[PDB]
Amino acid sequence: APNIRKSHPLLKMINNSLIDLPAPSNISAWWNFGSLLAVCLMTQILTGLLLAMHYTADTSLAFSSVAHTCRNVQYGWLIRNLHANGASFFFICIFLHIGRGLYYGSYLYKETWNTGVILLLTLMATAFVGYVLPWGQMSFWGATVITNLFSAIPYIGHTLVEWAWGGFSVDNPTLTRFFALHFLLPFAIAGITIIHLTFLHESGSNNPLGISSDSDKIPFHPYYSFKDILGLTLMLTPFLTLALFSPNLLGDPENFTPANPLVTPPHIKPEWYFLFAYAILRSIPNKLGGVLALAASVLILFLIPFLHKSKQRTMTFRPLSQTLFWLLVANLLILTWIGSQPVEHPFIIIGQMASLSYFTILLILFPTIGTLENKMLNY
Amino acid sequence: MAPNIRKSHPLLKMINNSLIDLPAPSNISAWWNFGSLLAVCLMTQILTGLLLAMHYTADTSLAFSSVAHTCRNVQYGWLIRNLHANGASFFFICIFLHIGRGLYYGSYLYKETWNTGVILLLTLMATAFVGYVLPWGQMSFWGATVITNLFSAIPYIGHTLVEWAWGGFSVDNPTLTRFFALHFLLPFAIAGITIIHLTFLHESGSNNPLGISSDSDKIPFHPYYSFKDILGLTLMLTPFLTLALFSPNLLGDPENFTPANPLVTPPHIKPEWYFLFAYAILRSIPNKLGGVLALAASVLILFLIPFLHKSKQRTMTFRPLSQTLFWLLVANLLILTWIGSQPVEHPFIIIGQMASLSYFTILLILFPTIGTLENKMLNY
Amino acid sequence: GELELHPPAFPWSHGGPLSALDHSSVRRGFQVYKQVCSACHSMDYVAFRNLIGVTHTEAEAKALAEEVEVQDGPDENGELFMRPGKISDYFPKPYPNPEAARAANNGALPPDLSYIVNARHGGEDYVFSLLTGYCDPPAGVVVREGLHYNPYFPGQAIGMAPPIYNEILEYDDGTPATMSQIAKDVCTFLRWAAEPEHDQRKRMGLKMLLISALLTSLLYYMKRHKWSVLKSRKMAYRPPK
Amino acid sequence: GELELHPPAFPWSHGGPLSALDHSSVRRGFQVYKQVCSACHSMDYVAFRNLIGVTHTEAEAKALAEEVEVQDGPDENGELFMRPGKISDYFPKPYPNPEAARAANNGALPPDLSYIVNARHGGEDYVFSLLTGYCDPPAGVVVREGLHYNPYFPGQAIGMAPPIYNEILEYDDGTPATMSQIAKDVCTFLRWAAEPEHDQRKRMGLKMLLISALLTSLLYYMKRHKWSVLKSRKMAYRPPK
Amino acid sequence: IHFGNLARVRHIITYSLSPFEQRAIPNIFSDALPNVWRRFSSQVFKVAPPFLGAYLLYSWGTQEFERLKRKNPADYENDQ
Amino acid sequence: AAKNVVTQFISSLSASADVLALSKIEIKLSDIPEGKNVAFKWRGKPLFVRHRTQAEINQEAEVDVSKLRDPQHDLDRVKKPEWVILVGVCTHLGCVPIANSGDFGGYYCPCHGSHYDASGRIRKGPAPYNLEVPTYQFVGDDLVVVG
Ligand code: HEC
Ligand code: HEC
Ligand code: HEM
Ligand code: HEM
Ligand code: HEM
Ligand code: HEM
Ligand SMILES: CO/N=C(/C(=O)OC)c1ccccc1CO/N=C(/C)c1cccc(C(F)(F)F)c1
Ligand SMILES: CO/N=C(/C(=O)OC)c1ccccc1CO/N=C(/C)c1cccc(C(F)(F)F)c1
Ligand SMILES: CCCCCCCCO[C@@H]1O[C@H](CO)[C@@H](O)[C@H](O)[C@H]1O
Ligand SMILES: CCCCCCCCO[C@@H]1O[C@H](CO)[C@@H](O)[C@H](O)[C@H]1O
Ligand code: FES
Repeated sequence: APNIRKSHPLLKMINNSLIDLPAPSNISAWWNFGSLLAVCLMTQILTGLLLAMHYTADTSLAFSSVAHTCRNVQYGWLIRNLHANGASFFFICIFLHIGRGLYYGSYLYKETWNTGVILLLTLMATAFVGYVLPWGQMSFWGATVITNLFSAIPYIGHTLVEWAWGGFSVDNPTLTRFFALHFLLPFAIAGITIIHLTFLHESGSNNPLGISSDSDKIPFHPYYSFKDILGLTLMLTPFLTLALFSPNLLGDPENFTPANPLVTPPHIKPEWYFLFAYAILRSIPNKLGGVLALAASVLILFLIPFLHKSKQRTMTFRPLSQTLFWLLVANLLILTWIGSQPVEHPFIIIGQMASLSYFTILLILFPTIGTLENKMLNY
Repeated sequence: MAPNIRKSHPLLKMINNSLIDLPAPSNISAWWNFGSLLAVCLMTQILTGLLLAMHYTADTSLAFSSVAHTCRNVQYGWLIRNLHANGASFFFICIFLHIGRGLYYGSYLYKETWNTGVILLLTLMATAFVGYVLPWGQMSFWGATVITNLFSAIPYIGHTLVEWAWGGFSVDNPTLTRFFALHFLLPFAIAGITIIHLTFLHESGSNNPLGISSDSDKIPFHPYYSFKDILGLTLMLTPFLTLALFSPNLLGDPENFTPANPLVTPPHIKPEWYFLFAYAILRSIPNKLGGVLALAASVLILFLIPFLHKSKQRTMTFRPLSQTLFWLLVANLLILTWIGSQPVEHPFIIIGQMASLSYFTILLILFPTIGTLENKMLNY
Repeated sequence: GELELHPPAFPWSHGGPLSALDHSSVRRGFQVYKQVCSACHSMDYVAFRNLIGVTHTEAEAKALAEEVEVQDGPDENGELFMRPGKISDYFPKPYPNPEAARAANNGALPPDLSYIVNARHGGEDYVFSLLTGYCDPPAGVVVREGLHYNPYFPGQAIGMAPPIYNEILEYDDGTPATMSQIAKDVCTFLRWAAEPEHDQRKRMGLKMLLISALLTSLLYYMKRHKWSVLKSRKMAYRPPK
Repeated sequence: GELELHPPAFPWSHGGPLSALDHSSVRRGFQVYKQVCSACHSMDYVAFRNLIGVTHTEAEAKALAEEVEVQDGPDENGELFMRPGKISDYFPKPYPNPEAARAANNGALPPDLSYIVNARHGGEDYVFSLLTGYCDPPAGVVVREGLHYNPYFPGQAIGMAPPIYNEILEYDDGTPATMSQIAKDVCTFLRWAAEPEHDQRKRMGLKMLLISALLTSLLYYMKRHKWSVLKSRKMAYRPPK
Repeated sequence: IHFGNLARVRHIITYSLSPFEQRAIPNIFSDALPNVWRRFSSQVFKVAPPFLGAYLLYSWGTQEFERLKRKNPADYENDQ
Repeated sequence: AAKNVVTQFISSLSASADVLALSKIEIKLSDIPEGKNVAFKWRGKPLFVRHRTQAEINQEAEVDVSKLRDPQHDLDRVKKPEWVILVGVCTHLGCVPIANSGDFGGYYCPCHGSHYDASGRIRKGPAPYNLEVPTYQFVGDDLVVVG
């Protein structure tokens, strides 16, 4: 082969996925999130390792090791900030990535979609175990509240839980296994991300009009490498602005207090990116039902590919679906909001409304409106 | 797409083109069984490693006892600990036979598969080095000290590089915690690089003991080699387990059953057997800087092998002079291993330099020379 | 018991995203802590050396640390013993453990202040409103013996007796030690104790913004430049027709 | 200077790959340790509960642990205090710290015995030779005051006076407490303290061998079976010649 | 696709039997062992030698090291 | 072979020996004076074992609280008469009630009120449920084994 970019067994790979890779000419900024998610992942792993090199997984030293890192390690405070806040940048990006997919029917690429669902699940597990590490009050209680949910599974209940804790409650044995899990999972994410992109390359990218872009493809480089680099700095600015000017904006002050099993914080609530699910959890008063609801709130994503009724791929030319789409987005902000609120009136009733509409829109309305729209096109 | 889903599917296709319909020479011997063992070995270290990691505490004040707590309280913690420590040795025995096979059969002529291989070895050594420090016993600490102090011998950037590595002025807690992170991490790089290793390899396919094209006679990896390899696995796995279950501490230093103490230097600071050969070469050059280079060279020398092939034939199967030279070298290595475990005194000192010298000579001068000589004896 | 009073937002001199801490105020705040709060409140994460180059001179810090006796050891016979403090020591603990602390405060536990302004919603505005907000309970409300009424404390019955009052101490810099002046200083000090990186963090923020502005603009032009080829591209359908 | 006497190999009842520890011997060994060695030697990694089902009854172990007072706390007033031992407590330390230990042994430090037989080359053969090997120094050799001559100790001048002698204690099982009998028992006990898993490990080893023998043969046949196709294969070159 | 593009091959016939028609380990004494011996024989003089030399050097050096630890009476013959 | 190796590795994740050693506590019933409440440490949290004198299975066992905030029926989940064993943790915010006071002679949580009777039931207070009653048994009367 003439150029070594195609013959070489490795460069060939780099070339067929980042240089001569055929990309639609009209993909928008919504397609910029895949790369941000990747970069985001590289960054979490990097700052993570740097933190891990100064952390001590022990109930008696965790809290202070994080403090020692922020107070003594050269730029430890900066690394800690970037890691904690990076987790949020990661979720913001992942939610927009998903949104883009629902709106544009990217889910029709079934395998790319399913691996994607798996990436999200793994990312959550990662952030959950990560959060416990500093061993502050919300660290401990959040760990407690969620893991206790599984004792609700009949039969294998108390077992699965005491197996997970490595004892009778969240304690040191839990902390150490959680550190190993936190260190490990990101690497599974990186792995699965490769599979994600592998299935994706079978078809290539979808585009905003939802029609074949074979008639007009352009090389990933320089078009998208530039577009993506730009998208990186555009997002990276607010990220840094937040982490450098308002470091604790998103965090709970309760975590600046060493965990204490003899003092339940008044309002045990998760980081923002889990609030929507926390709301759905509490919507079903009944330990077991709520757990299933929580599970279903995310597992529901595996069904999306089978609820597509439209004759068109995207929602670009489907105004009824478009509003339903934004209704859903608002539905989510509402759940997020309910999640941060105590379990009282009127939040309780509002919560069930939001939880119920959530599942209805995805399970019943979207497929239905899609069918309806097919008729209005005389199809 | 295609008839069977084993070829069309974007993933199974991968599994099929590397473990089922993969064309393999019909005559590869037991020496080709080490690649698969290395892989399995790697999966096992990672598995037992994680299980140990879930009960470990990277702190000078708790490390030693966390390992003890694991062995004494964790269900089968004692077994996992044994399998992990001894598995490291199974790993090196396998890696050394893997390399040997390669030298003897000219596998190194597959340059990229070879170079990634050298990288796998280096990464494996770093992994075991940092791993060894974790229990924080006496040999853990002093081995860490002895080796890391070698870099303060590097010119100008010396002292810096070292105090940077330790995260202070001596091997201490900051060193331990970063070593844990490295130990947890590197194995994953090994898995990664192993994929690249096999990827380059598949460009050519396996070499074989006669060193001639096997296109005229290839057989599917499965069932021929999947069976041969599974058999190879149990055959090796037996002595491994026999050792780990009947003579758990045969290979370890008793000195490591004592908590690290910076105020008491053990009498004989020596590494696990698989590093002895290199330790011998290190100590062969009295001169901090020269020894360090010699140590470095003892392994980096592997990157030159592809360029020192002079024979007109690939393997050594039909090269009797090279064959003896080859076993001379092997014996040379046992000797260095032996010298590595001995104190630095007469006659071990002089013997040591002889062995170190012959080591480099055989690979750098004799092998290429004898190869050329043999070419003439075939009237070539 | 329901209903809570939320503090107001005071205009701290270190509130602006680009505004550092008033180190002179931090220095006085240290004095307050050292002479008043340190009697019952521990500050485990700060050491005397931390003051150097921030609020005190190296000579000053060394003297401050020496005013304290620390327990070192064991010695030859495996005995603990006292010794004068070094700048590497951390601010001394008022009590051996929490049990002893509660024992000396009516079963109430004065928390470590190292991260207090971040461990409480409201931060310094909260701590400030609390210190200067003690008053008599409204009608219908009875404070059980040992507790003191404070509208700013949840439940309104705090176990800390008003810690500060006018002239309770003298600032050796000559500042008028009024009650609110004191609270203001100690709160500014608490901010610094919670995050010594404060100033550097903001100085970095400034640099991040400028570079971010510059670089984003530059990259925008480059993206546009390359894409101009497709943006201005024109096409036509010309069938043999 | 580099001279050293290497112990001989005694035929321990737990030396065979398939031979467990003699638990009756381990029980006596515990007594020796508890009544003799524990005076100066700590065994930090073993707890009374560990004896249960190995050498003692649960009732027996609970009584043994109660013979000891342990320091618990803090209490209400943040005070340390004593309490009777539970089977979850570990064997009591003879000294607070090493400094105090040397202080009471002429600057010599009696090491923790939890892993002694693995922290020394020779293991129990070494510990046994040592205990029963004290004797007078040979001509030309002088042992400095405070040290005792032992040919088995490196340097031959040990800081431990001969710890055991005939009838230094009475075995409540009625075994004749001769010096060598005692050493033998405590050494067997030490083996167990270093590796409680000892018996389970060997029982497992037995199972690993049988299964290994069975599975290997089976797999050998299968490999052979499949390869038979190639092994017996015949070929010929038939050119149109 | 690696099967079908390997080599240009002509006029070779091969005969093979199912594994179920034949024996797994045939002619152990008439063929196997003889060959095992044959294989050992053809290699022993290439492999053994250096290993034997290694052993010698090992023995020498070990014994020589111990001999140097012993005392030479010739250093005390006039110490009266 | 696989079944065993997997079993071993899997069980390496469940409670280790040191932990199981604190799994349960055995309390001697015949050493707990009447009326006088005694608290022990069990699983890091307080464990209440009070000996009901005579005016306890009566004064605080005949109460007529029509609508109860928690379906507390002693015949549902309890056992011994003069014996009451509770988990000394208020179900409000994890505080430990006190036996000295207790508006209803039982226990009082000095955190937000929460008054518990002699049977350890939420009376006057914010805490929803009643102090939890942990597993136990009397395979030896003069001894009880909680946990
Ligand atoms: C006599 C010891 C004592 C002194 C002196 C004292 N405090 Fe306290 N402080 C306490 C006690 C006791 C509490 C616990 C109150 C409670 O939780 O009921 C407390 C609590 C606090 C709290 C808030 C706790 C919360 O939950 O919000 C802050 C903040 C605080 N003190 C600040 C200070 C500062 C600043 C000073 C010096 C100006 C100071 N204290 C001096 C005894 C004292
Ligand atoms: C009076 C305290 C005391 C008693 C009692 C005692 N030892 Fe020791 N032991 C020591 C001292 C001191 C040392 C340190 C010796 C040295 O390093 O010079 C020691 C060292 C040892 C060593 C060997 C140290 C080495 O480096 O090899 C062993 C093993 C040992 N003791 C076993 C025992 C056993 C078993 C018993 C009970 C039969 C026992 N000791 C009872 C004081 C004692
Ligand atoms: C760590 C998480 C993830 C990484 C790193 C990742 C990465 C990527 C990348 C690089 C692309 C190509 C560029 C783009 O279209 O954005 C992509 C595409 C895609 N991903 Fe992800 N992804 C992640 C999570 C997910 C999730 C959670 C879903 C869905 C539940 C998902 C669904 C898809 C789909 C369906 C596409 C097709 C885009 C199209 O319509 O062209 N991905 N992803
Ligand atoms: C998928 C990427 C990752 C995510 C989403 C993530 C998320 C988190 C979260 C939410 C926290 C809590 C931060 C806080 O509030 O203090 C955390 C902490 C931590 N993470 Fe990660 N993490 C990731 C990767 C890693 C990796 C790869 C490592 C290192 C091998 C790591 C090491 C740590 C450590 C040591 C902490 C504790 C110190 C601290 O809390 O700041 N993380 N992580
Ligand atoms: C973690 C370490 C390694 C892994 C997992 C690994 C794995 C493999 C595998 C699976 C094969 C195919 C089967 C075989 O022929 O044995 C292979 C072949 C090979 N490997 Fe490695 N290897 C490792 C290290 C190395 C090293 C250190 C070298 C050389 C310095 C090396 C050189 C080669 C070469 C040259 C081949 C060609 C074999 C032939 O002649 O057909 N490998 N390796
Ligand atoms: C490439 C595979 C690996 C090698 C060659 C290796 C090697 C070692 C070695 C030589 C030791 C010291 C053993 C001893 O004598 O006590 C060790 C300890 C340890 N390794 Fe690994 N290891 C590997 C992978 C891992 C991984 C993936 C983890 C977990 C993420 C891990 C976790 C540990 C831990 C926690 C210890 C300390 C406990 C102990 O000393 O037994 N190892 N390893
Ligand atoms: C260890 O807890 N970590 C918390 C956190 O904020 O991490 C960022 C937290 C904090 C408070 C309450 C609940 C949670 C736990 O997260 N909450 C929910 C409700 C959740 C929802 C879905 C999935 C998952 C999981 F398991 F990660 F997969 C978790
Ligand atoms: C932390 O030390 N780990 C030791 C060990 O035995 O681990 C199994 C050890 C022990 C005693 C002396 C020297 C060593 C250090 O290893 N010694 C050598 C001589 C060495 C030689 C080459 C490369 C490397 C490295 F760095 F791993 F890459 C190390
Ligand atoms: C989007 C790209 C943002 C990069 C911003 C780089 C600014 C970091 O600048 C930092 O400022 C600190 C305070 O003065 C100094 O102490 C550091 O040495 C310096 O590197
Ligand atoms: C080559 C495959 C070897 C696998 C051998 C599996 C045998 C392990 O068997 C083990 O024996 C112990 C002693 O009885 C038991 O305590 C363990 O529970 C049991 O799993
Ligand atoms: S925790 Fe008991 S009354 Fe609130």
